[PDB]
Amino acid sequence: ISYAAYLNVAAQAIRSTELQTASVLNRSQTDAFYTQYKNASEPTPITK
Amino acid sequence: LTIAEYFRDEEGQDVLLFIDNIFRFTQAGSEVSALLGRIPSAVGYQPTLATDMGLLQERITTTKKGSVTSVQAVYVPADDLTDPAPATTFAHLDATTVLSRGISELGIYPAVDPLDSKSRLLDAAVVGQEHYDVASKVQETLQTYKSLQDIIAILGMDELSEQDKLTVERARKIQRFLSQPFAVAEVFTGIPGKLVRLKDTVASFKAVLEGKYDNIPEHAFYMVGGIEDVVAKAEKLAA
Amino acid sequence: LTIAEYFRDEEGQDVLLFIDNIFRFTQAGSEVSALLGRIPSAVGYQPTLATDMGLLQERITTTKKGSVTSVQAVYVPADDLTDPAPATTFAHLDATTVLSRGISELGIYPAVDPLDSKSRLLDAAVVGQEHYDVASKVQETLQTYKSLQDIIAILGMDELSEQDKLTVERARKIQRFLSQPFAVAEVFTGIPGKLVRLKDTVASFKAVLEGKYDNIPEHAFYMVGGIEDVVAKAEKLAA
Amino acid sequence: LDAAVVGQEHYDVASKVQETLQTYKSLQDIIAILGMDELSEQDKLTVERARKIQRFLSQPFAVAEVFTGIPGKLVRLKDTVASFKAVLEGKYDNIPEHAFYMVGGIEDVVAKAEKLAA
Amino acid sequence: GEWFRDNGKHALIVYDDLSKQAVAYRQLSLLLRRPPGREAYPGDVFYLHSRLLERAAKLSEKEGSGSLTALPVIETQGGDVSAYIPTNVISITDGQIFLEAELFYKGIRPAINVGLSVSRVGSAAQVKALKQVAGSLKLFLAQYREVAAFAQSDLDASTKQTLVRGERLTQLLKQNQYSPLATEEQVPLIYAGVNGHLDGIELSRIGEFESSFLSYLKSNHNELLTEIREKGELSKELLASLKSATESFVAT
Amino acid sequence: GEWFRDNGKHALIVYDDLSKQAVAYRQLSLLLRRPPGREAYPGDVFYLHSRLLERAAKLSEKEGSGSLTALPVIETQGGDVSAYIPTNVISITDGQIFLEAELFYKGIRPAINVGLSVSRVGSAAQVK
Amino acid sequence: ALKQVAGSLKLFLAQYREVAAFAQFGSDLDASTKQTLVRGERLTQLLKQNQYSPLATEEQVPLIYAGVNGHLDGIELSRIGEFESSFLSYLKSNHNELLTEIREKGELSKELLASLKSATESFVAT
Amino acid sequence: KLQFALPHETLYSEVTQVNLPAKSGRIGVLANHVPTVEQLLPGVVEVMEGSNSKKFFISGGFATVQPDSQLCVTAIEAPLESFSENIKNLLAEAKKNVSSSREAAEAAIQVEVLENLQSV
Amino acid sequence: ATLKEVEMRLKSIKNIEKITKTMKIVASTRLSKAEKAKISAKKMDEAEQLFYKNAETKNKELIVAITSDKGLCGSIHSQLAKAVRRHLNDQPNADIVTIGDKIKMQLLRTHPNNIKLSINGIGKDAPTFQESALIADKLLSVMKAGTYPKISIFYNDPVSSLSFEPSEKPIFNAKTIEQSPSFGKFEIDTDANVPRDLFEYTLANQMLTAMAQGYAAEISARRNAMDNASKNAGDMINRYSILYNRTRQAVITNELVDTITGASS
Repeated sequence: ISYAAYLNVAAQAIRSTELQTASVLNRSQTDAFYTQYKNASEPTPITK
Repeated sequence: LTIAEYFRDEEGQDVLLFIDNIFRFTQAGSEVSALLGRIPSAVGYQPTLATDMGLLQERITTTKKGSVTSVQAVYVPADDLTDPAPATTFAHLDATTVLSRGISELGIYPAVDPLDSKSRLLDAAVVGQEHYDVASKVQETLQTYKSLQDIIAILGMDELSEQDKLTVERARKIQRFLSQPFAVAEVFTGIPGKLVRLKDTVASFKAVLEGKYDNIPEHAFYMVGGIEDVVAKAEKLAA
Repeated sequence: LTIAEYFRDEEGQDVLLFIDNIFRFTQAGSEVSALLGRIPSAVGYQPTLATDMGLLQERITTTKKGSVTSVQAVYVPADDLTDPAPATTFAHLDATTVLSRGISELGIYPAVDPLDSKSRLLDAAVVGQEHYDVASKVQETLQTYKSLQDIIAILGMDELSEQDKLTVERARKIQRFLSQPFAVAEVFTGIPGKLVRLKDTVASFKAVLEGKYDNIPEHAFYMVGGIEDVVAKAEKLAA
Repeated sequence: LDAAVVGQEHYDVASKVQETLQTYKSLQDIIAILGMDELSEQDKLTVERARKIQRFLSQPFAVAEVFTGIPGKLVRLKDTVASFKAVLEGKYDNIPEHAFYMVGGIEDVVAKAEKLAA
Repeated sequence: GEWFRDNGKHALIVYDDLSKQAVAYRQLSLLLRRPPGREAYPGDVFYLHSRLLERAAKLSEKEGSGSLTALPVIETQGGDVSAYIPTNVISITDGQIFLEAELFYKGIRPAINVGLSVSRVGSAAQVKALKQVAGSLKLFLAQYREVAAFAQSDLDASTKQTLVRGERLTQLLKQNQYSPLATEEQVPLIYAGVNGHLDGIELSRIGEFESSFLSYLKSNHNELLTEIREKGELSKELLASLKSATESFVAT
Repeated sequence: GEWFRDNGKHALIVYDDLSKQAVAYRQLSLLLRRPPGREAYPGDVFYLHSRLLERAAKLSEKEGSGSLTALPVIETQGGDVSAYIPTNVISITDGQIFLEAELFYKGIRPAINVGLSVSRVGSAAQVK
Repeated sequence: ALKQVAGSLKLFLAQYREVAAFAQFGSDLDASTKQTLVRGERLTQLLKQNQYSPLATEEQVPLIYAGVNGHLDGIELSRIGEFESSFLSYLKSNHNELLTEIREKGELSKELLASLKSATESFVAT
Repeated sequence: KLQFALPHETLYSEVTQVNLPAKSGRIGVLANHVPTVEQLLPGVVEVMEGSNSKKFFISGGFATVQPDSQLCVTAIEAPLESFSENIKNLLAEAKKNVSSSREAAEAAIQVEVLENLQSV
Repeated sequence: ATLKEVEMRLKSIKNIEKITKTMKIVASTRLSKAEKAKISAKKMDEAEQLFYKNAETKNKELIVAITSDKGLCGSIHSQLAKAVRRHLNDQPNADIVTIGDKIKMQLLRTHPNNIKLSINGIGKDAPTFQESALIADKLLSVMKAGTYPKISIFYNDPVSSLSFEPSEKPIFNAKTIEQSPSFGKFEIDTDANVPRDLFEYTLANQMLTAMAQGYAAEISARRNAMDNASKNAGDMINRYSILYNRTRQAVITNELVDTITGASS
């Protein structure tokens, strides 16, 4: 776990019923996916 | 017709009448009309289109003597459903299966346009409230999808909202679940004909609408019978 | 028309003639021609469409005795401005008055569209150089206001240049100043009616355009006659 | 326009030219509404080339001198065929469109291009 | 129908439908070899329908105050109101109730297109009680249509509110066939919708809402319904009684 | 106009406008029962105009050198220059000055559309 | 024989033009949508044909088999014309028993299919 | 002069004192502070304008006192009890039982943040 | 040509036009959200970045390209990819990580071997620290980011709402932070690796700063894009409606001629 990640956990525990607005929830949710690339083809897609 | 009328009245019993294609009746009427000294009416048809049709169709009826179940094939010129022939034909029917080209070019057979096909008997008082409701939501799901087909084009599938995406996803399945291998169509498919019972048809679609089959890929609904045939084709594809 | 004609021919009056609706005049001719066996012209109209229109319109005019001035309600088929019926009629119209739900919803009476209504006579050689110049900038101001409505709805009132934040404040006033209480509508309104002389109207607007009345609040422009009524009403809404 | 009558090379150039002109036409509407930026870099290239070919198809006529202001050009078939073949082979893409407009064969394009530099 | 109007009674006449009549009239004309025009219709086909439709009227006091009301039907082809006969009747009558296949399959039944419908008579024809609640409804839907396009994530407070009402008010106007409501049944429902008492209730339940709300009103508030039915107006007192009755029921 | 051409002087003729003339012409043709064609104009509506504008000419040395110049006016509908009558008269005249409604409303008057306007013979007659 | 090799080919091409409709959206695709887009584009090219040059069924059957069964999917599109007359030339010499079997039996036994499967794969690497 | 900033909202960007949960322990950065860089643990931050002070709870981040006496506090999340007991408890028991269920790395770090916030 | 044809083409555009304009107001709305993300990240950009100026920090290379997954936004992805390409000559042996598919597509057409990781499904909501930090966590792990002597972030810089500016900025590793000229201007506790933390925090942060500006730049481009789309879409509608009316009128005349010809005999 990287220092940024470490800080996310703390930051998103500082989140995880009101004061918990829309953009607050939607900072605790990421739609992102990573896909590794080589030679290009890939190493099959996975959630972040 | 005169033959089938005798069976209706003098054998006093159920007769089926199959007519392919009733359009040719009106068209043939057209072909002589100009020579019979008639000023042609709109789109070049005879001035007597509708009343000619009346005198014909009104004879093809069930009466207090006996029963006629007629099935008529109706050609629709240039695909235009407002051409006065199919246009005037509609009001004469109790149930109307409208086959569409759009549908057939997606490889859905039979190409029945699910929104435009109508029946006097789709009524809670006839099919029961459940049968009715399933049909209704089915129609709504598909129409929602139809409306949303232009946002699909410009802004991609991704730009849809929460419940809409799911509905659109449920539509695509339902759309394919309405396709069916006909026995007479076997040389066009290679697939054996399937005949589905009405109570299953309701049961199946009701279930799909409740999302009990959303983890099943699209190709499993296409050209199959009841619900069990989907479950079974989804394991043949998983294999 | 003939009734109006005699007031010009025998009393030498400036008569008004109202035709509601001129389109029904054209369709009626269309119908009669058809009935008389004449081969219909383009888009089904009579072949005599233009001379028929002439034979009416050319009788409406200034002579040396007086004038018949006709206000004719115009309906546009299919909203196709180029349909023979309007196309022919528009060849005789000296001007337009457009009453628009888009104006009456903002509470402006009469509901004239200040930009859609146009005149052939709005020209220096007909109205004088002054009259034209007031009207012109009155028209140019309301346009700049119209194209600034969209940024006011999303950004904010403060996102404008020195001269443009003044001219929206100016138009907003001009706009309310174009409304007028009518004399005949008093039975329904209770507000006594103003008949505003032309010289008044030119001078009244000329004075605002130079910016003599930016100190005046907006409500002093609503339902008033001359500029002397703006001076008067503003003092009531204070003291 | 048959590979036997005009020879395979002439035919092939003519076909590839028409293809390119057709792609652009197939896109006129997307280009018109959404503009060049919405196209795949493949199409972006085929369009940009089509736009050159189109201009290159123009020609100052001797009889039309009073309207072009430029003296007429007559271009020879073999010189025409070799010129377009070369534009297809992406050897002139780094050149401005206007250079292709209202000239003769390829040698005038380079000429107009070098002149319009200054 | 004119027998009634002429003897101080009131008739309603439904011509189902004048498309098919026009077609018949055309048949005779073409066969009698009368000059044909647009779509082969005779030059007097407008006069066929105006002659007819002008016979609906409300008579004066002197004349017994009788009345005939006409609901002609016209069948259009793929929505084309510019077709010859649709144009004739549309310009002859006092307004259109305009129906659509789209709205139909969407679920909106009756499939009335509010945008393209009107009564030119308007309010003078409407029970005051309804007019009072329906004044706004005309709007809350008009703006809903101008903004309906936005129902596809980043929507500010003002524009989302209008989306909530519109949805609900549209659902309120959904109606089962052969099930007309009484005016005193109608205004409560529209009162609830219009003023925002439905905004809370989730969309799939506005059906059962209308259903129970009326039966709860009959059980416990029969008096207000009766006052609406009999006096047709809403007094300031009634609005308050209605405001209370509604919030009361909404809470459960 | 021709008297001046025929006698050695120069006359200018303005037809305001031919559109309305062709409309007047179709009326007679229809009332005469001549088959309607495109836009219900008779087959010879082109001939109507062509025989007219052909009379605008510049005469040789041997004929006094008289000139008739024609400026026909045509009215388009919604700027459509593709209509039957417009293209007919375009195909008879030696060019056209096209006036764009878009420029005219903007204030640009004369509202000449440059691309769409051409004189076909003028250059060789325009003052050097 | 031709019916066999053209299994779902007409519908397959419909799936292709449905797929290539979604490509215009400037969209990147997955394993299912790129794989089919690629093959259809090659099948299209395979159906291009010069005038006055009709083919024999024994010549047609192989090419379609080579198209529908994946054997063209990794060949440059400008080279599909040259693949034709080269694959034909190759079968005429080396596998002339294969063609005679098709021109005379008009069908494909499991043995012919396996014999063809191998004969194609062989030619892919020249 | 103070520059306090979150990524979503920037709070300060003229102050007499600030108190930070730095590297090891709480600090108080006065008007003239020796330039320093310290990680901020997830804790409570206080800003002074005389004796005027608004506390903030913080995700953690970095503080730097500059050569020109400027402070730069940067964290992800920042009011205290007016913003963020049972709300935190239904997440704190979910962590102790998540250590025995790798995934156990992040779930165990959540507990050191919980019982720290619980002391406020 | 035929009324039925012209009816559908006119009605098709009538939708595209209402579409693009709905997406032009959806953009304008999302722009208030945009400056609350730009400004709030440009201020965290003065403060975070200032340490490095004073400490005077300077420096196989790792390129991180940032745009999005969504088109219809002018030349956002086109010219950013052009800035990366221009830079890529001066060192073709770079390793590329792509944030956004549209930019991945661009660089995959030109430098496919250089791309080693692609971050997906981005353009939707505004960029958050979680995405920022979890991408960072992937770079450190899968790309082994900490070992490159050079790391670069390419992103679009919104100068205004009318045009943008393809930009670049460096991310310094632990080694480089430590060894900087004025690193000993600060009383840094020499103990538990602060340069390590300061690097891995700045790796997430300056990515977010970049995304947050690129976002803003895109929304303001998409708006201007839709604005002209709607302008052209609407201008086409006028020309087609005009064509419609001609073709409508022509259909009435021609049917009327057939009927008149038929009665003539």
